[PDB]
Amino acid sequence: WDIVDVANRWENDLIGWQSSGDYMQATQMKFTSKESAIKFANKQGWDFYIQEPHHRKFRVKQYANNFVHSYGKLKHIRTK
Amino acid sequence: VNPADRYLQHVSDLHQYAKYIMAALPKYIQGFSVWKDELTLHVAPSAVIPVTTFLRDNTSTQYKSIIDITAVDYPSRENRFEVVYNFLSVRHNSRIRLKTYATEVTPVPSIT
Amino acid sequence: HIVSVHRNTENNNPSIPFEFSPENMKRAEEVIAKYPPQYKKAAVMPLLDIGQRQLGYTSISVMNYVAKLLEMPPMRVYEVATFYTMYNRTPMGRYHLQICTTTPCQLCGSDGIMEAVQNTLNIKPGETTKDNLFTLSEVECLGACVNAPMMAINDDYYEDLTPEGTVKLLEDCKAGKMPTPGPENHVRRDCEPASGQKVLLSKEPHNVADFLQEGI
Amino acid sequence: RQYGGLKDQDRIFQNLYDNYGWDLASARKQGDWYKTKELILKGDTWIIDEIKKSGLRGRGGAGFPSGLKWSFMNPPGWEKNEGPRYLVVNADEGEPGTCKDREIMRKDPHKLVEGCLLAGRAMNATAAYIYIRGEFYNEAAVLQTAINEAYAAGLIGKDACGSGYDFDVYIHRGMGAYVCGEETSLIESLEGKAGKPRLKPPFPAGVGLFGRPSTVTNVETVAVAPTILRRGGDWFASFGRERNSGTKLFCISGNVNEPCTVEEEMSIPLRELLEKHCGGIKGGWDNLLGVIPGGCSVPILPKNICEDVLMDFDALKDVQSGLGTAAVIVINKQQDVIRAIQRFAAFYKHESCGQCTPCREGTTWLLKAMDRFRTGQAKEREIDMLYELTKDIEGHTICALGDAAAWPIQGLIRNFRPEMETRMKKFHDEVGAVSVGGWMKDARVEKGKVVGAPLP
Amino acid sequence: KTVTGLLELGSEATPRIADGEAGTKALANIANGGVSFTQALGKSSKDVIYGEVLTVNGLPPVAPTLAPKQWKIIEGEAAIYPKGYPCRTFH
Amino acid sequence: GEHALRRYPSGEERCIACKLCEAICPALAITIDAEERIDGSRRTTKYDIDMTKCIYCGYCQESCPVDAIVETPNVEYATETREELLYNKEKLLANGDKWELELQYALDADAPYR
Amino acid sequence: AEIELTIDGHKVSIEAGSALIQACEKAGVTVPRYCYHDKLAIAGNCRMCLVDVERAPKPVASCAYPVAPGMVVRTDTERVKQARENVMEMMLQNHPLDCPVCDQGGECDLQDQSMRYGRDRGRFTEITGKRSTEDKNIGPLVKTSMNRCIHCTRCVRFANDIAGAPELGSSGRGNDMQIGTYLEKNLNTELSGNVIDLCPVGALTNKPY
Amino acid sequence: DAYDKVDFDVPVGMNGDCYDRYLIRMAEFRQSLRIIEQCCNDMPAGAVKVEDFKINSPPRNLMKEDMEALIHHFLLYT
Ligand SMILES: Cc1cc2nc3c(=O)[nH]c(=O)nc-3n(C[C@H](O)[C@H](O)[C@H](O)COP(=O)(O)O)c2cc1C
Ligand code: SF4
Ligand code: SF4
Ligand code: SF4
Ligand code: SF4
Ligand code: SF4
Ligand code: FES
Ligand code: FES
Repeated sequence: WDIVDVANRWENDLIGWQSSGDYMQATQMKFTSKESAIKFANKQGWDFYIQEPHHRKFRVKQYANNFVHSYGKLKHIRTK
Repeated sequence: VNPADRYLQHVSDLHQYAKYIMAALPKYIQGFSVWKDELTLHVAPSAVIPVTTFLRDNTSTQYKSIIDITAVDYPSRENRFEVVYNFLSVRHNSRIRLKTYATEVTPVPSIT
Repeated sequence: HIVSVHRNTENNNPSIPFEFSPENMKRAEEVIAKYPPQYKKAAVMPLLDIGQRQLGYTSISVMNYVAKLLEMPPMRVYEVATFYTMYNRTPMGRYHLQICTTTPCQLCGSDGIMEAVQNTLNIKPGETTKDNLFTLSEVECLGACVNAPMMAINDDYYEDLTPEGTVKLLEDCKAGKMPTPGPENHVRRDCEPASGQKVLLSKEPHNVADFLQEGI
Repeated sequence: RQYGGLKDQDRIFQNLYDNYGWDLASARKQGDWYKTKELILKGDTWIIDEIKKSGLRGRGGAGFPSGLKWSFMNPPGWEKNEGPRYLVVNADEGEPGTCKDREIMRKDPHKLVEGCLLAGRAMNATAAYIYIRGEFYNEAAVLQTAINEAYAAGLIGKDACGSGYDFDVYIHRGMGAYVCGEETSLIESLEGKAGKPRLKPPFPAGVGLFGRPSTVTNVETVAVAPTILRRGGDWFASFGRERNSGTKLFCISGNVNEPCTVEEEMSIPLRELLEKHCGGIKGGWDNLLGVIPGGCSVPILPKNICEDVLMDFDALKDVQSGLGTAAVIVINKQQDVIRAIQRFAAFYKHESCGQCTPCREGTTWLLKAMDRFRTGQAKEREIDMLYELTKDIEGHTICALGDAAAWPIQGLIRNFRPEMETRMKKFHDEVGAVSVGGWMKDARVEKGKVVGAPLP
Repeated sequence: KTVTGLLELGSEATPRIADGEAGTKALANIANGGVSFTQALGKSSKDVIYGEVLTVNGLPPVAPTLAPKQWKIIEGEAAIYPKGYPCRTFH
Repeated sequence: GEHALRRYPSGEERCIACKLCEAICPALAITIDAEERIDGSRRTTKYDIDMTKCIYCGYCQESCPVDAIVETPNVEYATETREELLYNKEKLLANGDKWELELQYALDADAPYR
Repeated sequence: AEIELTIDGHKVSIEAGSALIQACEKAGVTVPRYCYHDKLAIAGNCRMCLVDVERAPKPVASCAYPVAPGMVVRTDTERVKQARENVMEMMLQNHPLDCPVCDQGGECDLQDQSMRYGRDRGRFTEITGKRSTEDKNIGPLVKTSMNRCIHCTRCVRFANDIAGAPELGSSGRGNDMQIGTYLEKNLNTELSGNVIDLCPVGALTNKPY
Repeated sequence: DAYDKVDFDVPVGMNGDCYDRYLIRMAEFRQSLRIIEQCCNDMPAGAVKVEDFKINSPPRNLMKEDMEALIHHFLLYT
C-alpha cells in the first residue's frame, strides 16, 4: 500500500517510538503470478499501479577477453 | 540415519491404499498426495458428502472420528480457500486428510 | 614478512627527487627497446632494478619516477615491486647476507653457518648492523643446492661452507678487501665430486660432426 | 638391458664440468653451429616429425611430451593472424634440490642459443625471450656475452645464418619470485605485471604473451634440441624404456658423501645411482631414512621400495610420486624428516603468490600445523586431519603450486606416521597433555599475548 | 491421469512397455488426455486389477497403520484396581 | 525477572548495538537506535524495553554474543504507573549496576550450561 | 549462432563462447560465487563456483570455463558439494569474528552462502591464530576495515575498468597481500560510493551510515 | 519421544460416566509416576540438542571462538 502522508509515522512525545495511524503499513502480499495479483486486486476493488520488472541484458563474456592483443594504443592496463 | 528412512515401507503401503480408493470412487477423487506417513485426498466441493460417507462407512476405512477441519487461503488461486478435513480411524489406527476448495462467495457442503 | 604499507617518515617521499644518471638513462633507453613499442609497461621490472642499482634501495621516488617514464599509474608499479622479493624497499648496508635455509642446506648444516654469522655480529635475520655494512636475511633456495651449504652477499655466491670458514669470510669483508670471486675456498670447481671427476675423462670433446643422422 | 653407465660419446653435453671452456670456438669444436644452415632450411614439420619420434618428454617437472607441445602451436590457419609469435625459455629455477639449469647456462650457453633458434624455426617464432632468475647475475652476464658473440658471428639476428629467417633473443631477468617459473605467471611477468598465474582454458599456444601466441619450455629441453636434431631421434630413443626415453641431468644433493650433478640415462635403479657416481650415502646403505627424487614438490620414498625403483616417469608415479626435475635429496637417519617437511611448508608459504583462496589460505595453515607437529602439541587424530586439509588444497587452485604444497605432507603422513606419534608422546609426558589446536589448559589469553603455552 | 498412466503403461517395477521409440508416443496421448480413467479400469486385465489395485486375494486393502498395537488386558492382582471397580488395566 | 544492561570490568557499557535482542524478541519489546560515538566505537544511543509487552522468554539474553543484557532474578519491582514501567537505557544501566554482584553468582552457575 | 547443452538434466541454449556461469544462470541453476559480477571482468580468485563437467579431470571454475557443444554439466555431485565445503572452510579461517559489529549483518554474501553450502563447525583453533590487516584510511566517504577482506579483487577490477581511477590495487604476496593504495593515497572518482555496495563482505562500507 | 522404551499400562473405564473418567485420571497418576522412576533409572549421556548448528544454536563456548558458529548464531536469531 502507498503511504498516507499524515497517517504514515510520527515520533512519540515520550520515548520516541515510531507511532502510526496507518494500519496497512506492515501488510504485504505475495503472489505467484502478475495476473494473479491483478485479478485479486481488482476483485477486492482496489486502485492499483503495477510496476514492470527489469532484468539484466545478456552480454557474452569470455575470460580470454581480458588479454586480447593491442595493435595500437593500449588505452588500458588490466590488473587481475 | 535419515529419519525419513523408517517410514518408507508404510509409505509404500499408504500409496497402494490410496491407489485403491481413487479406483473405488473415480467420480469424486481428483487426486491424492502421500508426503511421508500422511495421506491426503483431493476432492471437489460438490464431491465432499459422497466421499466422507464412504470414509465413515466402508469397513476398510471406518474413519469415525472427526479431528480437525479448517481453511487455508492462497490468494494467488482463483478458488481462494482450500478446506482441509482430518479424520481418525481408531479401529485401524490411521489418519486421513480430505482437501476441497472454496471461493469467498461459493460454499462447501457441510458434513454436520 | 612482505611488509607492504608505506610509512612516510622522511627519506621515502614523493617530495624527494630522483632521476637517472646518464649512464643509466643510456641503459634505460636500451632496455625499453627490447619490447614492442606498444607495450612499454613490460619494461618496468628491469628499470626498477636499474633504479635499485643507482640508489641503495628502491624508494618511492624511484617507483614514482619510473611510473612517470613508462605510461603508467604508480599503483601498477607498486604492485610489481611489492610482489617481488628482490626489490628491497627499506635501506640496508653495503653487504646483504642471504643465507639459504631450505632442506638441502638444512641437511648440510646451514644452521651452523647462520649462527656462525650471528655470533660474529649480534644481529637477527631482519636486522641491520648499525655500522650499516651487513644486513642478514634468511632466504629460500638460491639455486645452489648440490653446493650444499651456501650463501650470497651481493651478486656472488659462496658455497660448501664450514662455520670455521664463514667467520673467516666475514672478517675478510669487514676489512674491505673481498675474499674470493670463486664459489668456495677451492675444494672443487663448480659441481665436481670432491673426490675428483668420474665422468668426462678426456682432453678433447668428441665432435658430433660425424655422428650425424643421414637425413640432414 | 641393465640401464645405466652410459659411455662418454653418448653424452649430450661436454662442458658440464668445465674442462673445455665456454667460448664460441670451444663451441665450434664441441660440435655446434655446424650445419645450422641446412636444418633451418629444412621444414618446420620435419623438425616436429623428428622431435615426435624422439620421445622427448617435458623436463620442467610436468613431463609433457614436447613434440605434441610444439605441434599444438600451429593450427592450419596460423598464418591468418600474420604478426609476431614468441618463444619463452624458462631458464628460471628455484626448486630446492635443483641446480641443473645453472649447469646449462654457466657451462653451455651456446647450444641453448642454438636450440632457441632451432625450436623457433620449429614453431615459426618471431623472437625468443630467455627468462633467467634475477638471483643469477653472473649467469645472466655469461649468457649475454654468449648471445652477443652469436650476434657477431651472424648466427642469429637479421638473417640468421643466411636463411631469410628472422630471430631475436632477448633476456629478461625476473627479480626473485618462484611462482613465475609457472608458464602463465611467466607470461604475465614478461608482460610486466605482478607474476600471477592465469586460468588454463585460455591456452598459451592459442592466446599468450603480449596477447600473441607463445610456448614456455624449459632451458634444458631446448638446450638438448640441436643435439637430438643432429644425432637423430632413434639414437635418443634407444635409451630408457618404451615411453620413457633418453637422457637427463641428475643433481644429487642432501646427505650424500659426495654431492654432484650427473648426466645419466633414464629408467635407472636408485641404488646404482647413489653408489656409482656419488661415492655413497653418509653412513652406508642402512643410513637411508628416505629419498626425494625431484624437487621440493613430490613425496618421500621410504627405504623399503626405493632399492627396487627406476628413475623414469613410470616407476615413480606407480610409487605415488614424481620424477619432477630429478633432483635427489636423500635424508639422513640422524636427521629429522618433520623438521625438513616443516621447512618445505614454510617454503611454499613464502613462495605462494596469494591469488586464489585455497592455496593462499592453505599454505599458512599447513605451516601452523607443521610447527605444532614438529614440537608435538597435538592429538593423534590431527595428523588424520592434516591429511584431510591437504586433500582440500589438492585440486582446487589456479596453478600447480597448490598440489605442490599438498604432496610432501601426504608423503609424510603415508610413510612416517609412527615417526610423528613418537614425537607426540614425547611431548605428552615431557609436558602435560594438550587439547586440539595446541591449547593446554593452563593456556589462557591475558593482555595482548597468549600465556601458558610455549607457542610454536 | 498419472494413475491411468500407471494402470495402462505399467510401473518401474512392472514395465508393460515394449517399443521404446513408440512407447514415448504411447505415453504422450495419456499425457494429453486421450484415455480416461474408467476407460482404463475397463480396459485393464483382471489380474492387474487384482494385482495392483486390490489385494492378490481380491480383497480391498485395509487402512494402513505404521506400528500395530496388540492389546493385552491385565486382570489379576497385577491390575491397578481389583474386581468390582468399573475401570480396567489394558497394557 | 527484570532486565539489566551489564558493564565490563573497568566500566564499559557492553552493548555493541548488534540488534540481535531486538531481532529475536517474540513480543517486539526491544527498541534500539544506534550511532557511532566520538571514540569511533559502536554503541547504542537509545536502548528501550517495554515491560508491559515483555514475556520473559530469555531469548534476548540467549542471543547476545557479548552477554550485555541479562535477566536478574528480581521480581519485586511492581509499579503504580505505566510510565515507570517503560525502561530506557538509563534504568537498565542502573539495574546492571545494582545487581552486578548477584549476576556474578547467576552466571558462575549458568555459563557452562548456556 | 547458439549452443545447446545439458545442466542438471535441463537442456539449455546459449550464445556461443559465453561463460558456464551464464549457462547456469540461464537454466535457473543456482551456483554460488564471490568474485564474479555481470558488470565486471572475469577472475578466478574465490574458487567457489567449482562444477562437475564430463570430460574434465578436476572440477572447473564455472565463471571462466567457456561454453562448448555437447556439454554435460552436473552441480549436485558429491564431489562438488565437498569442494564447496572445502573452499568455504578455507575462506573462513582468517576471516575475523566481526558479525555483531559488521555492517553487513543480514546482507553478507559470505554469511548467507556459509549456511547453504559451507561446513557446520570450524576446526580453526590455533594458538597463533588468524592474521590481522592494518586499517587503511582511504577517504571520508568510505569506511575501510580490512581484516574482513576475502581478496575478491572486485573493487580493484572495478576502479581499474569502469571508474577510471587506477589508484586501487593488490600489493604483496601470500597472506601479506593487501587491497588498497600503497602510499595511503586518497581515492577520488565521481562514483566512489559504489565500491561499498560491490564488496561482498563488509570490508568497504558506508561512512555516514 | 521414547515412549517405546518405557514400560507402562493404560487405564480405560467401562461406563461412560464422570466416575470412570475420575478413576482413569487417578490411575494415570500412578502410571506417570512409573514413567518418572523408569526414566530416572534409564537416563543416558550425550547431547541434549540436535547435532547441527543450522537449526539450533551453537553453545556460547563455541560461538565466541569459532567463525562458522558465530555466523550460525547470528543467522538463527535474526
Ligand atoms: C609454482 C610452479 C613453479 C614452477 N617453476 C618452474 C621452473 O622453475 N623451471 C621450469 O623449467 N619449469 C617450472 N614449472 C613448470 C612450468 O609450468 C613449465 O614451464 C611448464 O609447465 C612446462 O614447460 P616444458 O614444456 O619445458 O615442460 C613450475 C610450475 C609451477 C606450478
Ligand atoms: S596456487 Fe597459490 S600461488 Fe598459485 S596462483 Fe593460486 S593462490 Fe597464487
Ligand atoms: S544487548 Fe546484546 S543483543 Fe542487544 S544490542 Fe546489545 S549486544 Fe546486541
Ligand atoms: S525476555 Fe523475551 S520478550 Fe523480554 S526482552 Fe528478552 S527476548 Fe524480548
Ligand atoms: S562481512 Fe564477515 S564479519 Fe561482517 S557480518 Fe559478514 S561474515 Fe560477519
Ligand atoms: S576491498 Fe572489498 S571488494 Fe575489494 S577485494 Fe577486498 S573485500 Fe573484495
Ligand atoms: S636449497 Fe640452499 S640454495 Fe638451493
Ligand atoms: S567467481 Fe568463479 S571463481 Fe570466483
